[PDB]
Amino acid sequence: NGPEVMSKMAGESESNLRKAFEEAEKNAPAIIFIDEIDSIAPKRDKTNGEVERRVVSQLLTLMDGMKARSNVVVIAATNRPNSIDPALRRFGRFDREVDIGDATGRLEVLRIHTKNMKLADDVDLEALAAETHGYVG
Amino acid sequence: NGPEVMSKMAGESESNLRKAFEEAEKNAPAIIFIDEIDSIAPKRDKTNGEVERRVVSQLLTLMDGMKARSNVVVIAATNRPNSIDPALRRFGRFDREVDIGIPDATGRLEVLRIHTKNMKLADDVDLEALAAETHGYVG
Amino acid sequence: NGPEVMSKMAGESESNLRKAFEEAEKNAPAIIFIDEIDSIAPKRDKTNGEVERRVVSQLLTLMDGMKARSNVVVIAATNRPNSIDPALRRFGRFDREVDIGIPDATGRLEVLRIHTKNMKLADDVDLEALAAETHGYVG
Amino acid sequence: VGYDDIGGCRKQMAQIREMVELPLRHPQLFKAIGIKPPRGVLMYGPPGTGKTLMARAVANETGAFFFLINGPEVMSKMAGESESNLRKAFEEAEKNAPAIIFIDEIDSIAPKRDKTNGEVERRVVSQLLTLMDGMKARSNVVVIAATNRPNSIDPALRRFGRFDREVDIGIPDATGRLEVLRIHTKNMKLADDVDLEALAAETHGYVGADIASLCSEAAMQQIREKMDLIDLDEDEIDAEVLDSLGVTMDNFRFALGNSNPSALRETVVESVNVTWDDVGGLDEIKEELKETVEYPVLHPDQYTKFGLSPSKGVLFYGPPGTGKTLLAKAVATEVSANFISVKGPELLSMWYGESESNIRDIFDKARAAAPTVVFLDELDSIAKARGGSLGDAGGASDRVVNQLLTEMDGMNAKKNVFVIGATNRPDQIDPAILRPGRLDQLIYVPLPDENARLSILNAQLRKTPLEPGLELTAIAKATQGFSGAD
Amino acid sequence: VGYDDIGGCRKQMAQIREMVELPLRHPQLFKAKPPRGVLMYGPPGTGKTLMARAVANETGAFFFLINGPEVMSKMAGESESNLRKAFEEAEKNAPAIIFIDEIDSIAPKRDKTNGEVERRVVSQLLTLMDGMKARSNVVVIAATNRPNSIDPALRRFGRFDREVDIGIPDATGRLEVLRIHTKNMKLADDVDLEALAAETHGYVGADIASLCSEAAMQQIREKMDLIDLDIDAEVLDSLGVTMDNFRFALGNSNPSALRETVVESVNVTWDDVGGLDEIKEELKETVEYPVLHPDQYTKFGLSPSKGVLFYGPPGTGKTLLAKAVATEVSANFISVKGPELLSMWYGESESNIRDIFDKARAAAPTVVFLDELDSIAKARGGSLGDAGGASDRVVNQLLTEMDGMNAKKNVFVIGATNRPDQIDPAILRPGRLDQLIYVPLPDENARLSILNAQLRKTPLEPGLELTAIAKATQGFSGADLLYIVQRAAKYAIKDSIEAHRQHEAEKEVEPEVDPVPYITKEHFAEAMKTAKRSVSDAELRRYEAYSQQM
Amino acid sequence: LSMWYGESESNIRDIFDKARAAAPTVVFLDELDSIAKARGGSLGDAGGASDRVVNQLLTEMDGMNAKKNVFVIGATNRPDQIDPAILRPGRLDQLIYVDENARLSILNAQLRKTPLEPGLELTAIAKATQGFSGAD
Amino acid sequence: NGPEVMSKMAGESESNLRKAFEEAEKNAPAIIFIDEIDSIAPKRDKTNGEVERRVVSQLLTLMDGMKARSNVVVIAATNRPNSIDPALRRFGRFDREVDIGDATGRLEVLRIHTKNMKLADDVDLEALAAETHGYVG
Amino acid sequence: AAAAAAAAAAAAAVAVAVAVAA
Ligand SMILES: [Mg+2]
Ligand SMILES: [Mg+2]
Ligand SMILES: [Mg+2]
Ligand SMILES: [Mg+2]
Repeated sequence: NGPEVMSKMAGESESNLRKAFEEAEKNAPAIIFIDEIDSIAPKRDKTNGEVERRVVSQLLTLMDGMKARSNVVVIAATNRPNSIDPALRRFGRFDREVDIGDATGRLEVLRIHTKNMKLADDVDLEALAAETHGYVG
Repeated sequence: NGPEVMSKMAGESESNLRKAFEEAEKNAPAIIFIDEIDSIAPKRDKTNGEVERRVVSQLLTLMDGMKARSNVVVIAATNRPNSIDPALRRFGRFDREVDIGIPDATGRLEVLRIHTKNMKLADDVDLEALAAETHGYVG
Repeated sequence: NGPEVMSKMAGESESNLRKAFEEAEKNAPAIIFIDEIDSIAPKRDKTNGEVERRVVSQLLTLMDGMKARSNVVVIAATNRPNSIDPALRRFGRFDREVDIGIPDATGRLEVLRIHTKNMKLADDVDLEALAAETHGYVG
Repeated sequence: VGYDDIGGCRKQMAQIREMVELPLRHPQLFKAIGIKPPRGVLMYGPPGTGKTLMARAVANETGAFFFLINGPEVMSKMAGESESNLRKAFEEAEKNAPAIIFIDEIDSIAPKRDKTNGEVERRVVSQLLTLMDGMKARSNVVVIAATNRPNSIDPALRRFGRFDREVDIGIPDATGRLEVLRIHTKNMKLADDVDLEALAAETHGYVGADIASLCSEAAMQQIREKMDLIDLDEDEIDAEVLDSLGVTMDNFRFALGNSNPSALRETVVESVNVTWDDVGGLDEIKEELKETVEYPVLHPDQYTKFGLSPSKGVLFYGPPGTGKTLLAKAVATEVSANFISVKGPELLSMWYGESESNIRDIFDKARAAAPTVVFLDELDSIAKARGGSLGDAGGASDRVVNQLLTEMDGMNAKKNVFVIGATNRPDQIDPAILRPGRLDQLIYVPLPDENARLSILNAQLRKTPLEPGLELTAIAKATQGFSGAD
Repeated sequence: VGYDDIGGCRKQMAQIREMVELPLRHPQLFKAKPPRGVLMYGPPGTGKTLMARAVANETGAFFFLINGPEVMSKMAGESESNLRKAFEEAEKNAPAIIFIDEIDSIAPKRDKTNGEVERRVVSQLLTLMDGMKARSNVVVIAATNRPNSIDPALRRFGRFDREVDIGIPDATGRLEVLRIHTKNMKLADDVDLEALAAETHGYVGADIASLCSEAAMQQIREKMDLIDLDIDAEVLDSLGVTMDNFRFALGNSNPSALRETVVESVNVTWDDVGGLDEIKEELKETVEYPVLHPDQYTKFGLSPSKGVLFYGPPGTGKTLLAKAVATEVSANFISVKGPELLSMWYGESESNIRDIFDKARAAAPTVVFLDELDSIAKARGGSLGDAGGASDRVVNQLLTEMDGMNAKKNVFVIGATNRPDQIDPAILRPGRLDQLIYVPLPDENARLSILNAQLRKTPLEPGLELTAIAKATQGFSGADLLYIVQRAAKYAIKDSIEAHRQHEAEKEVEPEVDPVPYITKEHFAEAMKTAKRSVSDAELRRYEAYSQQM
Repeated sequence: LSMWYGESESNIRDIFDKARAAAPTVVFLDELDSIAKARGGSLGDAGGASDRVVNQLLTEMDGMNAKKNVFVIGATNRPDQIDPAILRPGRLDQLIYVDENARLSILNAQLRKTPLEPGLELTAIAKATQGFSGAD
Repeated sequence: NGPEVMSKMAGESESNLRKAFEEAEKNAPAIIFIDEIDSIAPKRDKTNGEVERRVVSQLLTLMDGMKARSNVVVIAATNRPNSIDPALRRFGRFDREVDIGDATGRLEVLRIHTKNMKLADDVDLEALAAETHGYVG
Repeated sequence: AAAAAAAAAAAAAVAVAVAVAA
C-alpha cells in the first residue's frame, strides 16, 4: 500500500520496500501490486520532503539496475498518471500503461456478481444496466 | 545504491559509507559506483534535516581529505546535476562530468543493430529506415 | 573528520570526543585538526535533535572550561562559517579566523608553477599568459 | 586565579560571594536569624562573559573540595548508568564535606522535559530534580550552574529550593571594560603612550574574552613588527631584543581596528573606504547626522542631566544616486559605533515565521552590541503600507512590518540603537514607521546646487592627477540638472 | 515536619486524611472499599512532597520510598527485581504506605516511548497494582508535576481511583503559609502580613519561602555591610527583619511560573500619561474592580467584560497605557508581540500560544498584553491557507483558548492595534474581546498635560510658557510633542557643548553647573521650526469613519 | 466569506454538507442582506465574489428535495437589499413580519437571575421606550 | 481489549490476533468483543510506530479473511467516533454502527452496586434512577 | 546486561507560497 509503507523514520520505508522486494524474490516468481503509487512519487521537484525522493530513488533502484529483477513483474495503480516520475514511466519499470476506464460490461458485472444467489424469475437486468449509467464497478 | 545506506539511528549511514569505502580500499584497485547520488547528497544549505548534512559531509571527507584515496576510482550516476552540492562538483571528487545524452541517427542505428542481434528477423525490414524515422527515441 | 565521531549508542559521541582530546593532550604539545565542522557543531537553537546539542556542549566545554587546555592548538576547516554555533566563534575556542580566498593573478601564477614543476613540460610554455587568461579558478 | 581576576561584574560577584562564604563563615548568624540561606544559584549570560571564570575563582578560593560536572559527561551507554553517575556524584559530595557543586552547560542536562522525546533524557531530568529536592534533599551543599540560554531549562529546576537565585552575567559598561583592560594588561609590558581609558572608551561591544583577544592581537602585532629587523634566530634569541618590547598604543589601535565584537562576527560588514571629505556637498546633512549620532555616545551626562532621551531614527529620501548609500558608507567607516548593514529583501524566507525570526535576531544583536548603527536600505521593499495586497502569501509582508513596528517601538528599552532608512520612493512606506519615536528625522537630499556640484567634482577628483590649468567651474555651471552619479 | 507544617490547603488536606489515613487505621467502617492508590497533581511547588512527608511522619506505618527514576539498573532485568522486592517488602512488613515520586519517569504514556525496559517495568507495575489484597490496606502515593503525560492505563478504576488537584492557594492560604514560614524567624513588630498577602498574587508554596528568605538576606546585608562585622554577640542578637526588607524582596521576586517571561523594567506612573483622563478612569474601572471587589460581582450577578481593544492613530499612547498597567496595577503581567509566537515547524506555534496562556492561568490573576494584534488575528480573507492553514489554525487556537476562560480564571486580555480593519470580526464578538476603547488625538488641554508630563524631569526656564506651544500644535500627536521636546533638548546640549569647548579653550589658554542652565525660549523657538505633523488627515478620516460606524 | 475563488464557496458547500449530513437541522442565516446584497451589478472583485456567493447559495438551496428536510431561517433589519432571486417562490417564500408587552417580557426575562429592588416597576421603562429593541 | 495485545515477544501481537480469530472460528459460530479499538487502530496517519501498523494490517487481513462457513461476527466499542481508520470503516468489515446516545439500566446498576452495604431503611432508588440523567457506569 | 540507543530522524516543516490574482 501507498500510505502504509511511508513513515517518518529515516531509512525505514526504504527498508520496508527492500524487504518486500527481497520477500517477493526469495520464494517464487510472484506478482507485485503496489497500490496508490502517486502518493510516493511526487516527481522529485514539487515536493519538499527528503523521504519521498529517497523512496522514489529506492523504487528506481529496485526496479532497474544491476541484477535488478529475476523473473518478477510489478503492477501499479493510480488515479492521475501524470503525477509520476518520467524515469518511473520508462521501459523496464512501467513500460505498459493500461487505461481501465460500458453497458454490456456493466451487465456482465451484474451477471457475475449475482451468480451465487437465486434472485427471482421476473428480474430484467436491462433496466439495471441502463439506469446505473455512472457506476464504476 | 542511493537510499540503501541511510538509516534511522544517529551515526549509522556514515558508518555504512565508511565500511563500504574501507572494504573497497582494502582490496586490489577497485571501482565504486554511487547510483542515484542526487538522493544521497542534495545541497546542504537547502535542507532541513541533519542526517543528510552529515552524510553529505561524510562523502566530501571520504573523497577529499588527508590520505583520501589510493588506486580507488569513484563513478556516479544522476539525472539532476544542478541539485547537487556544489562542493561535490570539484576536481578531486568528480573530476569530469560526462554528458550521456540522446544519440543521433547513426547512434540509433547502432542501438537497433545491437538490440536486434538475437531475435530472428525477416529479410524485408531494413533497420536504416527505422533509425531515420525514429528521432527522439533513446536506448 | 566531521561525522567520524557519531555513534548509535546514547552518550558515545561525546565519549569519543573526550578520548580524542585526552589522548591529544596527554602527549607533547599537539595539534588537533577538525575537518568539516559544519556537521559536528551546528547552532543548538536551530537544531531539533538531542545528540547534536549534547555533542556541541561537550565540544564547548572541552575547548574552554575549567582546566581549559595545556599547549594544545585546535585547527578547523569549513565551507560555511555562518552555520556554526556562536559560542564556538569566540576567543579561547576559535579566536582567529583566516580567510582562504580565491587567488589573484600572481597567486594563480604561483599555483601553475607549483603544479607544473614535476611533469615533463614543453619549451613553448609561458605560464604568465595562462595565469592571465585564467580568471575565476580557485586553485 | 582569584577574586581580583574577575572584572566588570561587582554586584554579581557579591551575590555569589555571599552564598559561597556566609554559610561557611558565619553559620551562627544564620542560626540567629533562624532560617537557612539559599543553596542554589544559576549563572546565565552571553558566552565569554566570565561565568566559568567566576566558577574557577570560587573553586580556587573556597577551602572546601569542589566538584565540576560538564553537561553531557554524566551520560553513558549502559541502561540506567547516567542515573548512577548523578547519584554517586551527589552522594559523595554530601558524604565527604560541605561542598559546592558546579554544573557546567546545564542546557545539555535539562532539555525542558516536555519537548524532548528520549526516555533516558527525561530520566536524567527527573533524577536531578529528585537529588536536588525531595527527602533529605540537601545537608549543607550548594549548587552553581552555568548556561547561555536559561529559557531552555525545565521550569521545575528553576523553582525555589532547587535554583533560588539567577545571576545575570551581562555585557559590561565602559567602566567594566576599563577594569577588564587593567586586569589583562598587568603582566605584559607597555610603553608610556598606552591609554587604557581611551581604549575602553572606543571599545563599544567587547565583553571579556573580546578584550582578551584585543590584548593578545596587540602583543602579536608588536612581536611581528619587532622581529623583521632580526633574523629568525631559531637556535636562540638574544637579550637585547628579548627585552624592551613595549606594546605601543599604535599596536593597540591597529588591533582594535582589526577586531570586531564576538556578537557581530556573523554579520561583519565588508570594509569600505569612504570619508567625510569623500562626500561632497550636503553640509547641513552631514553636520546634523554627526551631532545626532555622536551626542548620545560621547555626551551622556548632559542627556541624564536633562533626563530626556535622544533621537534614534532617520530617513533619507530623494532622487536616486543623490548620495544616500554614500552617506551610509561614510557613517560605517567614520562613526565609532558598530554598523549593521542589511539589504531590503535579504531577511525574507520561504518558511513560515523565519522572516520575523531573522528580524528579531538582527535587532537582538543590534541592542546586544550597543551602541549600534543599523542601516535599512530601501525600506520600501519590506515596509509597505498594510492591506494593499489583494493576493498575498498569507500576509507575510504585513507580519514583517508589524514585527518591525513592535521591535523598534514596544515593550523594550532604549539601548541607543539608531535606525537609518534610505529609500527613493517615500510614498510606499507605511505611515506608522514614519512616526516620531520610530523614524523621526526625514531628511530630503535634493539635487546639488552650483557650489554643491563644484564640491562633488572636487571630492571625486581628490585622488586623480589633473591638468594644472583645468578649472571645474565651467563644468559645474554647465551641468544644471545633473546628479552625483552623472 | 508534621501535619501542621503544610498550610493553605485545608480542604485538599481534608480529603487526604479521609482518603488514606482514616481507612488505614480502621477498615471496619468502610467494609460496613478505600482505593489502592492516590494521585496528586498541580503546578510545581505546591507542597506535594511536603504532604507526603507529613503523612509519612504522623502515621507510624512503615515507609518505603521508591523514587521513580531510581528503580532501573544496568544488569539484565534488575529493575523488575527492585520493583517487586519493594512491593513484597511493603506487604510482608506491615500495612505500610509507599510513595512514588516523579511517576512521569515510569509511565511516559506508552505512546511516544519505544524502549523495552520502560515497557516491561510499566506492565509489571500494572500487574503489581492489579495484585493487592483488600486486607493489607497498603496504599501508594503518587506525585506528578504534569498530569497529562501519564499512561491512561493507570487512570482507570482500581488503579489510582481518586486524584487530588493541589492548586495554588488563595489570599487566606498565602497568609497562612506566610505565617507558617515566618513563625520561626524573629520578625520585627512593624510588619503586617495581611498587606503582604494582599500584594502577593501568583506566589505558590515555595515562592513565599523565597520571598521571606530574600527579605531576611537583605536585612542581614544591611546589618553586615554597614557595621563591617568582618564573632560579635552584640551584632548577633541585634537582628530584626523590618518592612522595607519585605518590600524590596517583593519588588525583586517574581512568580516561578512567570520566571521565563521576565520583562525589562520600564517604570511609568499615571502622571506620565498626560491627558486621557476619562480613558484612564474607564481603564481603572474595568481592571481594578474584578480583581479587588468580588463582592460587587456577586451582588450584581453580571459577568464583567474580560477583554478590551485599544485602537487609534499611531503615537497616541496605547503602548504607554499598556506599560502603565504593567507597572502599577498590582497584578501579574505577561507582554507578547504578535509575531513572536509563530514558528516554521508544525505544531510549535499552537504549543507556544497554549503554553503562554497556561502560564497566564497559572499566575492568576494576569494581564496578557497582545500588542499589534493585526499579525496573529488577521482577517480570514482568501489567503487559501497557503501555509498549510497555519494562520487559520493559530487564530482557531486563540479563539478556543480565549473563550475557555471562566470567571475563576481571572485573565484580562489587553488588545492594541493601529489598523483595526484587519482584525478578524470573530474576535470582536461579545464574550471574548467585547470592550473597545478609542484613543483620539489630544485636544489643547490634553496637549498641555502631555507637555507637562514629558517635562517633569527636565530642568526648565522659570520664565517659560507652554500654552503657546499647545495653541500652535493643533493636529499634533504625543509622539510629535516628544519629538519637539527631544529636538529642543538636543539644541540645548549643542549649546552646552560648544560653550564648554569655548570656556575650556580660554581657560587653558571652580566651573559652574553649566554655561546653559535651562531649556530656553530660543531653544524651543528653534525646535519648533522643524516640527511636522506625524499623522496626515486621511488616517484621521478613516479612523473617524470607523468610529462612527461603531 | 473569503477573498478567494473556491474558498468562499467551499465554506457554503461544506456548511450545506454538514447540514444534509445531520438531517433534520436548522440553518439560521443571520443578516441575509450582508450575504446576498441583490447581486445585480457591481462590476468589481467584490461584485464577482457576491455573485459567486449568491450562485453557490442558490445552487445549494434549490437542490433540496423532500428528503433531508433541511430548513433555512433568515433574519434581517433592511429587507430592501435582499435579492429578489432569493425571495423567489420555490426556494424561500415565507415572510414573517415581526411592542409594549414584548418589551415588558424582554425586560422581565433579562432580569431573571438578578437581585432587583422590590420597590421597582418596569412598566415605566416599557411605556417610555417605544421604538427600542432587546439589544439596547 | 485494546492494549492487552502486546507482549515482549516480537510478532506476538499478530500471533495473538490469529490465535483469537482461529479460536473463534474453530469453536462455534460466535461473537468477538474488541473493546477500546482506539488503542489498536491509531488512525494510521498521526502515528509513527511500526508494530502498530503491523497489528493494524493483521487485524485488517484477519477481519477480511472470514468466509461463509465461519459464521462469526465481531462487536467493537469505542469512545470517540473520529479516531478510527477509514480502511477499518470500509465496506466489508465495519459498516453497521449504532449511536447509543437508560433509567431502567441505571436502576439496575444502582441495585447492583449499592446492594453490598448496610444502606438504610427509608430509601427509594427509583427516584435516584429518575433524577440521574447523564451518568454512565 | 541491557543497553539503550539514541535515534533522531526528522520532523515536519511548513512552507509559504505566493499567488497571482487578476
Ligand atoms: Mg565559560
Ligand atoms: Mg543606494
Ligand atoms: Mg515535590
Ligand atoms: Mg504601541
